[PDB]
Amino acid sequence: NPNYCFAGKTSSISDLKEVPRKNITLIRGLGAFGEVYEGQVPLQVAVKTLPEVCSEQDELDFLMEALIISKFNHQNIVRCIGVSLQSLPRFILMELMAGGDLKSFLRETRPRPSQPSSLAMLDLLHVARDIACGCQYLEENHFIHRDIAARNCLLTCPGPGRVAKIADFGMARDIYRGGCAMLPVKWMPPEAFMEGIFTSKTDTWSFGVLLWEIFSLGYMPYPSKSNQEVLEFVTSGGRMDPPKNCPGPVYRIMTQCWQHQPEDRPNFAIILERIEYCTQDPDVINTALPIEY
Ligand SMILES: C[C@@H](Oc1cc(-c2cnn(C3CCNCC3)c2)cnc1N)c1c(Cl)ccc(F)c1Cl
Repeated sequence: NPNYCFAGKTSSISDLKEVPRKNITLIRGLGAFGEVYEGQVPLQVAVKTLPEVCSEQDELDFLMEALIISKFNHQNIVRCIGVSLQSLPRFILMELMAGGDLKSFLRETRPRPSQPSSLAMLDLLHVARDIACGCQYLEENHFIHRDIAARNCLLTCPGPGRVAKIADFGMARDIYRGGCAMLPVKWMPPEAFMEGIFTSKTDTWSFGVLLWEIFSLGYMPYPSKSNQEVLEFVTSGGRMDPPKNCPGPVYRIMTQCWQHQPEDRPNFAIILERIEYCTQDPDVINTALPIEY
C-alpha cells in the first residue's frame, strides 16, 4: 500500500479514518468520474464515490486524494471526515459545503434587477482572502496545488457568512502519482506549460487568474480564446483586461500575480496584505458591481 508524505510525516491507508458503512446514509445526488452525494454519518457530509468499474490506477488515485485531504489542517481547506474503503463502492467523506463550487455560485448569484444587491465588492474580496489564506497555508507547507481555479473552490453557504475553501486536489494527486487537452492551461504560468516547472509561484499565477474569475463574477478566463491561443498570447506578454467595473487596486494584484518571471511575483503573504489593504479602501469596496440584465 502506497505512502504519502506531508509537513514532515508519512501516512498510509491505515491512517485514514474508516467509517463503518452501516453508519453512512446517502440523501441526494449533488450532480465526471464518480458521483457526489449529500449524506449523513448526525453529521452531514458530502460523499465522493469511486465507480466499481475502474482501473487499478483509479483505485490508487482515489486512495491518494483521501490521504492528501486528510493530512491538511486549515480552515480554508475542506475537511475530510473519513473514508469508507472497505465496502463497494468506495467513499470519501467530506465537509458538506452547501454553497457549492465558487464558479457556479458567482454565475448564479450575479447581481440582477431581481436581486440588485445579491453581492458586493466586499463579498468578493472576502472570498479572495479566504482562498489566499488557504494558498498561504499550502505554500508554507511546501505543497503546490497546480490547479487553483474557481471550479476547485467550495463555499460553506450561499449567504453572507460564507467561507470559501480550496476543495479539489486532483491535479496535485495526479502529479504525485492525462493529456494536453485536459491541462488547465488558462490558469498556468509560462514556465509551467513550457518547461513543466512547478513552484509556489505557480499557484501565485493561478491565483491571479482566480481573482479575475471572482471579479468577473464567474466568466471563463481569456474570453473567446482557445487554449493554444492563450498559450501564445501569454507567452508573448499578453494579459487579460480588468473585469467589468474592477477597481484598480484589485486589477493590480492580478497583474503582479502574472509577472513573467516567477521571482517577480508576490508570495501569498504579500497577496494577503494587498487584499487586506483593498478591503480597507472605501473607493474599492464602494464600487458597484455590474447588474446583469
Ligand atoms: C467533491 C465535491 O464535493 C462537494 C460538493 C458540494 C456541492 C456541489 N454542489 N452543491 C450544491 C448543492 C445544492 N445547493 C447548491 C450547491 C454542493 C459540497 N461539498 C462538497 N465537499 C466537489 C464538487 Cl461537486 C465540485 C468542486 C469541488 F471542489 C468539490 Cl471538492
